[PDB]
Amino acid sequence: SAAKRKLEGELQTLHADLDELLNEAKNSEEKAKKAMVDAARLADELRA
Amino acid sequence: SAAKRKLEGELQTLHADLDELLNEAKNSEEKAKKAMVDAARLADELRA
Repeated sequence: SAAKRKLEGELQTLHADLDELLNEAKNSEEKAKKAMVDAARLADELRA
Repeated sequence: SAAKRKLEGELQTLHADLDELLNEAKNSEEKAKKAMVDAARLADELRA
């Protein structure tokens, strides 16, 4: 009954840190897709 | 005791899963570091 209090308290925090670190991971992911579409268009101009 | 082994089991996964997802952003952001630096190989050539 003691360790369940110490564990369930920590899991409720670490599940909240899942929410913010997943949000940055998507936000880190969309920078890569913004980079390549910038890389592709500048590749088009160098042909142009 | 049955309530502990459920709770510590879930704590085993998500603490590893947050370690899993944080690897994925590093895998993602290093692709952005790959996708950016080769554009500079294209960018300097056009600027020349």
